[PDB]
Amino acid sequence: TLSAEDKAAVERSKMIDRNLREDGEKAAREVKLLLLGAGESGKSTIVKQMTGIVETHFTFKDLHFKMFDVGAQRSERKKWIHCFEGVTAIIFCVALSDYDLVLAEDEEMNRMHESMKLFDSICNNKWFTDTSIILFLNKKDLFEEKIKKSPLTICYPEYAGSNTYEEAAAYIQCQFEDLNKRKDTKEIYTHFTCSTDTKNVQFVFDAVTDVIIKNNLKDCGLF
Amino acid sequence: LDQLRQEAEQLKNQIRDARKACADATLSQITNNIDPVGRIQMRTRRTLRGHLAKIYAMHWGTDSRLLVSASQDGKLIIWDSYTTNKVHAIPLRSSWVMTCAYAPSGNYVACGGLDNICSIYNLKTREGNVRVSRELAGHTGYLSCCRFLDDNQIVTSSGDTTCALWDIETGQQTTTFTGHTGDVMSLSLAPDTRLFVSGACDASAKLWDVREGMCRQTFTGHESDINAICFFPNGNAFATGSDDATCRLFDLRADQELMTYSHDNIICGITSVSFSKSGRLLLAGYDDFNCNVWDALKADRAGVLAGHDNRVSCLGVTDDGMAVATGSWDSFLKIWN
Amino acid sequence: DYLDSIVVLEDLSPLEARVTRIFLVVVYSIVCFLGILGNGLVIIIATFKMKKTVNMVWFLNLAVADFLFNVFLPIHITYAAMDYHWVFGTAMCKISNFLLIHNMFTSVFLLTIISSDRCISVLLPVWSQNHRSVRLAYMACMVIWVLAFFLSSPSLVFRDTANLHGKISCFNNFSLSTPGSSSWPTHSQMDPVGYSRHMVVTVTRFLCGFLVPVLIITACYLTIVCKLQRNRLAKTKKPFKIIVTIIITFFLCWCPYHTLNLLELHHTAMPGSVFSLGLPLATALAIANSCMNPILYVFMGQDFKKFKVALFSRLVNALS
Amino acid sequence: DVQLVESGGGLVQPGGSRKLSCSASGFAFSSFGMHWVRQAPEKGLEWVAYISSGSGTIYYADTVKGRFTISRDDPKNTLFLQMTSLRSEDTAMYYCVRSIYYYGSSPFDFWGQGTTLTVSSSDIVMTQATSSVPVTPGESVSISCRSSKSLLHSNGNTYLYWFLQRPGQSPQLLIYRMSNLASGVPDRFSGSGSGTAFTLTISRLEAEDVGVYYCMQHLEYPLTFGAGTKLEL
Amino acid sequence: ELTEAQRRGLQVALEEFHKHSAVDTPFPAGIFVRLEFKLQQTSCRKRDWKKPRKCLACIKLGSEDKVLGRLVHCPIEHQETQCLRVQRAGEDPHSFYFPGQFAFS
Amino acid sequence: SIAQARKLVEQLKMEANIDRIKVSKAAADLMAYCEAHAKEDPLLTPVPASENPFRE
Ligand SMILES: CC(C)CCC[C@@H](C)[C@H]1CC[C@H]2[C@@H]3CC=C4C[C@@H](O)CC[C@]4(C)[C@H]3CC[C@]12C
Ligand SMILES: CC(C)CCC[C@@H](C)[C@H]1CC[C@H]2[C@@H]3CC=C4C[C@@H](O)CC[C@]4(C)[C@H]3CC[C@]12C
Ligand SMILES: CC(C)CCC[C@@H](C)[C@H]1CC[C@H]2[C@@H]3CC=C4C[C@@H](O)CC[C@]4(C)[C@H]3CC[C@]12C
Ligand SMILES: CC(C)CCC[C@@H](C)[C@H]1CC[C@H]2[C@@H]3CC=C4C[C@@H](O)CC[C@]4(C)[C@H]3CC[C@]12C
Repeated sequence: TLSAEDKAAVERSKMIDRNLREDGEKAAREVKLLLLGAGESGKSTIVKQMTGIVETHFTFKDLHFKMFDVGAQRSERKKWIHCFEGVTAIIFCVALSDYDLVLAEDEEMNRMHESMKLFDSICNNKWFTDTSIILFLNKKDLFEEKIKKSPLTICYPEYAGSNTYEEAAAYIQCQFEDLNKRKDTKEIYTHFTCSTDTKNVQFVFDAVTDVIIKNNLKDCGLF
Repeated sequence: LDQLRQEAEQLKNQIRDARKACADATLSQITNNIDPVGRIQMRTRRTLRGHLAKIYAMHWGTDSRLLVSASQDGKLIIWDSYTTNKVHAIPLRSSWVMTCAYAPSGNYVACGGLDNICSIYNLKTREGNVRVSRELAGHTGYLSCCRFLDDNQIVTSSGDTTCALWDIETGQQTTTFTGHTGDVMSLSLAPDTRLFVSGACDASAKLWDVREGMCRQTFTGHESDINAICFFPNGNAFATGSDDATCRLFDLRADQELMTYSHDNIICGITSVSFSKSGRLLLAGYDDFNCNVWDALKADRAGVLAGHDNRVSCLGVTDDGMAVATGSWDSFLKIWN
Repeated sequence: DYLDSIVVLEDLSPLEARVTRIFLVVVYSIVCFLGILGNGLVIIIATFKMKKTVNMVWFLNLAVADFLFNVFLPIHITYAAMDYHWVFGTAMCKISNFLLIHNMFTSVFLLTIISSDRCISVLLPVWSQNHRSVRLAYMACMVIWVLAFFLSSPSLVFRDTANLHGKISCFNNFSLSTPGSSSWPTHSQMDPVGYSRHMVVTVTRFLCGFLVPVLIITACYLTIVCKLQRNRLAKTKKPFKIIVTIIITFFLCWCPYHTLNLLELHHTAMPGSVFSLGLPLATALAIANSCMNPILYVFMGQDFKKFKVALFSRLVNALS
Repeated sequence: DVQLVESGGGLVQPGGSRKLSCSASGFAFSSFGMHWVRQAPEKGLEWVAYISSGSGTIYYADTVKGRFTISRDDPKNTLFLQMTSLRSEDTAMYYCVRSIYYYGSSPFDFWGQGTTLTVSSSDIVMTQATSSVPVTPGESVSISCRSSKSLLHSNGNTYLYWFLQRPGQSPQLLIYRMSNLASGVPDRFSGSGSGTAFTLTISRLEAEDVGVYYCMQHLEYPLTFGAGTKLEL
Repeated sequence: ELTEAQRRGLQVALEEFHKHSAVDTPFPAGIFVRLEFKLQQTSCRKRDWKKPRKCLACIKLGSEDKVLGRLVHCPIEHQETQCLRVQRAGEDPHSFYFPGQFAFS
Repeated sequence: SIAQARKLVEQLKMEANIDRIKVSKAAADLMAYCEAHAKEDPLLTPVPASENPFRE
């Protein structure tokens, strides 16, 4: 009931479907990570260690990572955010040497404050309800140098502690990690980067391996 | 010089009062004499599968039989509607794609997305494979919609409050339309291809003349972003879908809002809007995981399409207006009739 | 004149005997119905509303094996119905028993392969990510059907029937001289052939169907639990309550049947009431690991939740 | 730059064997089905063999079925024909033709240059009664072809093809599906007709159109040709 | 006809059923007699039926007054086979147990 | 700055001088177009399966 040409068309369609499924299987074994920040908060340096969309593909311990940077797209986060759903993890870079700094805009506003609201918006988004965050804290050395001169209280007019680097950093981490109002489904693997060695990629590798194990357990139905 | 602000107030008030004076009656009162269309039943005569991710765009071909679909997997697929056969499977250089277009002559297709580049592919190449005919750049935001005009002319809309009319051979922006105060999310060309409309993310729609390059009319009334725009077959009216879970019908000559379509049990906005060939039916796609067929002349609801699992991402109607192709983020294209 | 008829002194005892028969055939029928329904639902779910994942092959093959086993069960159920009197002849007793054994061994091997796949998925995530595909699973599953068949091969040949004392029983006769019309002196051995073949078949099935699978399942699930404990990833008590029930039920369902088959090697010194009352219970239990497999693995997944809520709500709307 | 070059011909003693090679260049060979066609020294064209894309479907002519073999090698995009036990009727010229099948495609678009082979000494039948017609420049010419079966399928397609062959030149596709013109063909050619009776018309005849015209039955893979109509002087 | 050890008290058993040629297979634990037809038969009697039938009667006699089991229809596969059935009655099962019964395999 | 305000004012002035008609006229035109091209639409009035291309 089929003509000679129609059977050849069906054969071509089946070959196309075969190629599409092979491509889909080959493209599903790469770990995809979104990258977010506030400004030039060490994002370029972090990318160096390891227009529009910027894709970076690298390999660590037989694991292929694709990382998407959306720094250029300034217009509206809400409209393009749903495109990145199901990503393995979200890296969030925060430069914490900015407690004594304000925007180029002459609006009295300390850099982590907008970083805090951006983290709150990203963390509690309905799309990222079970996506782990790998928050990195950058510029540790410059912050340590500055805390001796200008106290941290200029940014947080509630802190009561010594002007030492360790406890100030702990305070900053504590007040950056409470915004997670969904502590039941997602995790915040905080890290103090800018140590200038091959350790940030190791932290990312550990986090993504944990996420992969969790996803496998959810898929098997055992967990 | 604060006087310019008062002057703007003056012309704005004059325009509003002239608009109010022009209106005399409501379309609902005039139309409250015709028989309602009743209750429309539509069945999925065909289901198209083969995508491995969310479907973000779809355009019907020049005929009623071929169509093109784009997925965030990174694939453009050309489907033969009648027999579900796949004619072409173009792999894209960037998987972030949010738009599609089919050339009126059927020789080229268009693609675009988060890469701020409009890629034009040639379908009929003598070597026998689909090639990248052109790559147009110059936008500073994500591409939201691209529509062909001729074989050598395209119109694009970006997320940087800018529409553009290009020239395929030279690859340069022939004309730029600016004036919006937010991201432009939809575009629809007139049947005579002399003018078009754009809806931006500030609750506004604008009418544009292609050759002149200057805006002619602007319509407000929505209370949220505008996600889709369709042009009436008469060419003197259009319909807007918004995130306010509300559709509206505007007319050009009267420059007014005729009807609003909304229900108390709907709380999610529209993502795609398209008329029927007769103009008596308006199909809309919500986030309620189903599509809705209203009655554009009586402002009632007639039909529902709930075949897809996830929400209706893209919706279109055949050129002869018999089948309705609806694609969704759950990687399915349903052909209702 | 013409007298009638009667049957005198036969111990047709209502206690034990008759009532045990009725109760066991009833429970056989109920669990068979539940099993066929469950496996059919599982097949339709894995074929229509479930993607092409590596887990799809395992669940689909398990459902097919369980469905076939439960479809071929009521032939044995109705053999048990008439007080163990085979009225179907030797033509298809071998076929039915072969199909039963083949399906059972396929299901056991599939459970083992599922446990090992889960263990390798949890232990090494990079290797699983890089080297797991549907083609590999499809191949494993066909090798399984073929090996099991080889293991189900010993059936049929011995399956034989006789009308002793007016009753026909379908029994495996390992001394193949019974089809050769050789008699037997009741002293319980045809020494060159009888114990040889009987022992070989019994131990070959017992080992390869109970010893290796239970050890592998226990080791894999204990390793998974230990990994989940040393790195805090549980957040819920569900995985432990699934693993423990799986291990316990596999052991409790597949130990008695195999051990009672093993005891048949010496069916003279042991008493008589043990076999006749014991083998049916092991049959019951056994047939009960093929009505559970469906729930524990694919009716606990995400897709069963989605299909359940969606279709149930839509049919409530149909009620509305 | 999409020429096809074929080799492997020559004088052959009866009962011998040979290999025919069709080397391609400049197109996606992996997506094109390939046909081997034969033309007698004085008779018309005759289909010989066909191989699909991916080598999933192979068809042979009934006269050589089980005697010849076909194959393709995609990485070097080369088509091989194994020829065995040649009789006295196998001396001809062989053409290597490409054809791609999808909705709206144009099969048999390009033809090879042909290689000569000399050997030492149901199916639809398509007829062309008109052996020759004398045509001066500047007239309108009609060519009529007929069938033995209805070429119209239930989907509306009518599988009839029209080819032209100039003297000392490879055949060129003129019309596909009885109504659609091939790429590069001047508009003055046209074709029409109904089942079992088709007609090709040429308007404002020119010096180039001298040659032999053939009709083609693609409803079945035997692919019976016509007797051919000659136009000269 | 009759061997004195059987059929003498066994018409007595048959007619205690009335209350409710022949041969014998001597199983090592007891004898199973079949009766088809025998002399001394009488038309009809009351409860004093020993005081002054030609049919199939399967009585596994045993020995003398411990009569094991009887099935006896008298119309003078099912009938004869269930007549043989009584062979089991008064034996110990598992003595002739065939391997592989009662199970899936 | 000031120039953009003047440009916006001028744009409003050009937009304020367009010809306009009554709503009732547009309503009548819409109704006439919808009723005129009504017998052809194969969605308001479904066509039978004889000439339907999608049924199978
Ligand atoms: C004959 C039986 C009893 C032997 C038991 C051991 C078998 C079942 C175990 C040992 C190692 C296991 C394999 C280890 C790794 C993989 C790769 C994965 O992509 C599919 C599953 C697969 C292939 C496992 C299947 C089960 C497996 C083959
Ligand atoms: C005793 C042996 C034979 C048991 C075999 C079953 C299990 C334990 C193992 C060992 C042999 C294995 C298979 C050997 C060969 C093939 C064929 C190949 O195309 C895919 C992998 C596949 C399918 C392997 C997967 C795992 C496997 C099926
Ligand atoms: C007497 C014969 C038929 C017995 C041999 C065993 C039979 C029942 C077995 C052997 C091979 C098996 C098939 C092997 C492969 C597949 C593909 C899989 O996706 C579904 C099950 C299916 C379709 C199996 C069905 C059952 C099967 C046919
Ligand atoms: C054939 C019939 C009788 C089989 C019935 C199997 C029963 C005994 C088994 C199989 C399914 C099992 C349940 C499945 C689901 C749950 C919820 C889980 O969080 C803990 C275990 C628990 C509570 C299980 C308890 C035991 C259970 C009810």
